[PDB]
Amino acid sequence: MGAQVSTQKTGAIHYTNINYYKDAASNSANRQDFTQDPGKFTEPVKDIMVKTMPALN
Amino acid sequence: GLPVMTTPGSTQFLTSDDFQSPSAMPQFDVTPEMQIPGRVNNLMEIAEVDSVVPVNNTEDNVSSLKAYQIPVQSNSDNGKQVFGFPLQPGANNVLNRTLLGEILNYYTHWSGSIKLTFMFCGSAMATGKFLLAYSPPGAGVPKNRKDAMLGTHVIWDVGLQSSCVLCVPWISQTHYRYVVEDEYTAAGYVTCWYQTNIVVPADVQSSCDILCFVSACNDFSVRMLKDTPFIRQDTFYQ
Amino acid sequence: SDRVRSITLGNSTITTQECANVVVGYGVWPEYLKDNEATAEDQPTQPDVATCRFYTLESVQWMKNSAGWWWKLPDALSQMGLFGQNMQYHYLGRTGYTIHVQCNASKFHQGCLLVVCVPEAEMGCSNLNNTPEFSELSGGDSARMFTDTQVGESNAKKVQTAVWNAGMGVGVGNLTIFPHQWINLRTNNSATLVMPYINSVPMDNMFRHNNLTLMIIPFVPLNYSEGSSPYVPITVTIAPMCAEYNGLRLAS
Amino acid sequence: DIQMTQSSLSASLGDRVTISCRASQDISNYLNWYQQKPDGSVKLLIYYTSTLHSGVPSRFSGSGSGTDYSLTINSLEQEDIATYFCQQGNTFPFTFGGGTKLEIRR
Amino acid sequence: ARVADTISSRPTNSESIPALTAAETGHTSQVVPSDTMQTRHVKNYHSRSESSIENFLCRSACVYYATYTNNSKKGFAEWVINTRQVAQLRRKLELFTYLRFDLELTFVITSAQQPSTASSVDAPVQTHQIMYVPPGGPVPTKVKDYAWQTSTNPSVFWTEGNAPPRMSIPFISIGNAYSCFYDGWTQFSRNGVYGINTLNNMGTLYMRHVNEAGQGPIKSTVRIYFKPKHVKAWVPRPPRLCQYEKQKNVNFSPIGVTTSRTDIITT
Amino acid sequence: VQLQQSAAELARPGASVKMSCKASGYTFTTYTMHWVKQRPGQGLEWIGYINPSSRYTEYNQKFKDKTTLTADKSSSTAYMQLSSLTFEDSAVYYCARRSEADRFVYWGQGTLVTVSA
Ligand SMILES: CCCCCCCCCCCCCCCC(=O)O
Repeated sequence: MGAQVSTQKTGAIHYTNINYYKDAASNSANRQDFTQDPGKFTEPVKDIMVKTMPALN
Repeated sequence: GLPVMTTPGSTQFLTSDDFQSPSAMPQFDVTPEMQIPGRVNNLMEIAEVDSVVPVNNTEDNVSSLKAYQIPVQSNSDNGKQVFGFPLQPGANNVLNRTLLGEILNYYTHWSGSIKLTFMFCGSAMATGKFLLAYSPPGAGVPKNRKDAMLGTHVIWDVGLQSSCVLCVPWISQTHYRYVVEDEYTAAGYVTCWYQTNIVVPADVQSSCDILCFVSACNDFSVRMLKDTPFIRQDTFYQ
Repeated sequence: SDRVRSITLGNSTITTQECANVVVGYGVWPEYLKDNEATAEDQPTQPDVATCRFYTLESVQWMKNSAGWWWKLPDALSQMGLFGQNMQYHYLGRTGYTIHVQCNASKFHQGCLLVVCVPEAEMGCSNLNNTPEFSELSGGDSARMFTDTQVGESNAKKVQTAVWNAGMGVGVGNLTIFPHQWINLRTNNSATLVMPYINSVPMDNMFRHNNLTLMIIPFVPLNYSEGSSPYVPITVTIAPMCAEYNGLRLAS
Repeated sequence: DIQMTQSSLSASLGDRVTISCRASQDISNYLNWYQQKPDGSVKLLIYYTSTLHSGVPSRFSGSGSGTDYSLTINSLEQEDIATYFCQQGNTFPFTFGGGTKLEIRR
Repeated sequence: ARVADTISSRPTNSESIPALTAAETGHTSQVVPSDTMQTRHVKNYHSRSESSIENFLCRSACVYYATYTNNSKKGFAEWVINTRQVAQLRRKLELFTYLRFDLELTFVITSAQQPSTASSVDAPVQTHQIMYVPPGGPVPTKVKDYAWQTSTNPSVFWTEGNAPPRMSIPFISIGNAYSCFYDGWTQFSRNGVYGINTLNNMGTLYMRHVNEAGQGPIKSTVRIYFKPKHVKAWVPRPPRLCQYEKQKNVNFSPIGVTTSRTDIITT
Repeated sequence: VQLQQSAAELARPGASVKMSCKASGYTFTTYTMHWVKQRPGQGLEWIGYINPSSRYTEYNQKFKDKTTLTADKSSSTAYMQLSSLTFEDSAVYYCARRSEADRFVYWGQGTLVTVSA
């Protein structure tokens, strides 16, 4: 009957949730989608520069 | 008629809850998605981009572009100090307003390393050497170059590559520090000195400038989101 | 060497002999619109040799008491060749750019510029109850310049050009979050920026919406000694990349 | 400059009082009402055509559009006997209207 | 969502320069403290979970409050829906140029008793109605109006004393994202209004007392709370420095970049 | 938050005075501070303001050549100097802090200036 079983936020256990409504705009918040891609803001260069090499040839 | 029993916490509005609620416009068809460039997923990618820090706050430089330039000249003695400020990235008024220090004012705790980049915007015929030190707390501020060489330092030689990075590391007793001014979790001082002089040829101006940038490393982290003390309101905006 | 580039677009070519890397967008290159993202049904026009070429704007002078300059980007090329003639006859259009700012001086001059491209840069008014007019917000292929002082509120429709607020009410040091690059006269000679199409809609009208703004701001002022050359210009060239148009009607 | 034309009103307690002030041109709902007590302290009452400031009792109300505007006190007290100005926030400079004093009827 | 851990380091003497870079390339250096000094090997268990875009914005924030009176002419409330009247939520949403989210909407309705003159005022519970009108529909002009039928407009009824009312709204837009900033005009002639006011068409929200005024006036107040869910964000932006002045536009009075200190060497 | 003005002053026709407005309870360099004049038989009148962070002042066109506004960030005071004093400059002078758009939420208590011999 649905019953998605996920894991709980703990430091260094399961919880259960069911959707009751027919519209996807009425669920709970996501809160557990963790994605990082910082390379588009901190290295937006065409030619890649290695860290241990000199930046200017 | 299934028997239930209502607990405390019923019919309350806690502003950070996560429940389901019935939709007001059922069977609504939303606009399909588009590939827009520059999608941000974490706020710890905004803080890793470096921004210019206003070191030169001298009460007639804040309403100008002179707040960002650090004056560097040719001296006659040796060992003078260039600047100095305490490492409080959310409480000290030097780092209070930068791109790292504005994200930090939404949170209470912080932990990780901090980068400091220095660009030499002088002439191509000018030379120099600098000492970029960091001193952990427990003693005072270093008053000489001999006191500041006993901490974490780097010696920067200007040339073709015009930038150097001082990476102040995480040295702390606790896992986290406080963003607000706390004497228990102080973090130390950042100073800059003259190693050798600035030697220029003839017909070159002997007064140069230095820009400074600040960002975070890959082990930076924040905690316990709060409201910022910077924006303020009396009446409604209309 | 990593100091030389060559950019060929149409019948135009840019060569440079000392430069940094070329900064491309948010990591994406300009490309034409797909079929599952489009909304207009008629067939677009892709001339792509007559419009995708380097157009050079006017030159400004870098003085010692100088504050900054700005251009609104799909408006500067509104009288430039067959790019400005396709904008008048068509209703929609989308375009990525490549911008090459160039400023040369000797090894006896010093200075530093910040060359930044900001999307949706709303400017503010001096009088707090109005909005600025069109002639103050942008001129065609001529720079509008910031000031080191504050514009008075007695002026009704003017732009607030306090340079340390960058005209938009923010800190000018935090403008490095956008795609930017520096021109340091000690080491650099030019800055090259490639920008994709950034908007919330797949196509937009190119006359009542400027979606990019190029700002050039001297953080370290120009300085030299007596005998050195006092006149130092700054020149900007801009080339459209992957431009296409929809909705052909009368000339407006 | 916008001329702000508003001199002395008389009303008994528990009654409804209406103060009005007329501008010269359209100011587009940018009107504020102030209150100057007889000891010499000024405070803001209504910071729009009708929006009350926080700390102001519910006896005061405002209305109007375009050129004609008004202030209403539906139940007069002894605390509300003061001088009332109207100020426009549309053009440079800020212009205040003349005073309007309240007094006891008989 | 774990952060990266540090590795051990040895004394180096080489032709490799991690610290020396060029900041003129528009590129941030990717160096770590295990390049410029001797470090030990620690393993970090810290997470970057609480700084996500979902965790930053999915929190309730008051956007407006309006009043209306039980026995008064001109006594019903209206509000043209926007997010630019409070200082705290306006600064959080404007760190990004484009946003796209579902919404959650909560109302907090209170009441107060006004100084009547009758003896032994005794009122029952109060019922309120909140009607949402999409742009183009008919608007009410008084309390006992025909427009409060709500044949197709969504509305909610609520009796005083219970839990607060709460709905859910999908991504209701014409374009592919909400826009926080707009550099353009409405007309093609480039006259008239300029800015984000040309893109704000989201409707109006009306509020009234369903009960009739028995013996004493009652002044109610409803507070409106917004909460973004399923958030996407594009093109980050520097935070606002000057104070906000108006609702329709961006205008400001210029301010210094920081507060000041007495010397460049004072800590 | 409150604004505290100085005492009442008296001057000769042709002399100069200097009033003050000590502001406390908030960050002084954030908000501009305006000056209002009230003659005892007529209504209020705006003089001008000073941006305390950049030391930029803007005057009304009637008081352009007589008044001078200054400020200092250390002691959080705003000064106003009247010069070439005539018999029209005997009134009550208020300092006010301008709110969000055009509103004056916080006022001073007023100083009584009078010219005589
Ligand atoms: C329960 C009945 C009332 C329903 C009311 C629906 C209100 C629609 C809200 C529109 C959200 C607008 C958000 C704008 C965000 C932005 O500008 O970035």
